[PDB]
Amino acid sequence: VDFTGYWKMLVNENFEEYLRALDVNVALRKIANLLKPDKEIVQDGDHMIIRTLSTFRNYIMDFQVGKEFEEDLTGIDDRKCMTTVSWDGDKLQCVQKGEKEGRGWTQWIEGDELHLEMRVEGVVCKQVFKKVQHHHHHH
Ligand SMILES: CC1=C(/C=C/C(C)=C/C=C/C(C)=C/CO)C(C)(C)CCC1
Repeated sequence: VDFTGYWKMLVNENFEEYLRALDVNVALRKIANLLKPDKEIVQDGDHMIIRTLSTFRNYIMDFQVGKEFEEDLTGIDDRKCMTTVSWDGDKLQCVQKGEKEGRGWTQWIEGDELHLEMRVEGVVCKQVFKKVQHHHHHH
């Protein structure tokens, strides 16, 4: 699988409960729930960049698959985790070790869809994005 591309959000299921389990404050949850971020992904060998792009703020991941790293979640819940993203067949599995139990996510492709299941403390949020071709500049 190659995740490289630009992807536009189609659905975002149960995001409020995911953010509440991360202790994101009420005012920021109100803002965040309205956002429909894009994903811009570049898979360059095992060097993976996943840019979560929104009109409010972006969240940038930039890591090596298979190598644990210190993930700085400033702008989300302002925690840090020891995070590992690994291949599991055609799926990408992420474990975010830290204060919250069961924190991580799974990402995969079906057809023209990027599927992303985010988890923390037994809460499940499911996002689906559609592959798109009209690009625009971002930071
Ligand atoms: C709460 C919050 C946000 C949440 C971002 C999230 C939850 C990003 C998850 C990224 C993953 C799981 C990438 C793998 O594709 C953004 C920054 C949009 C805007 C500010 C408030």
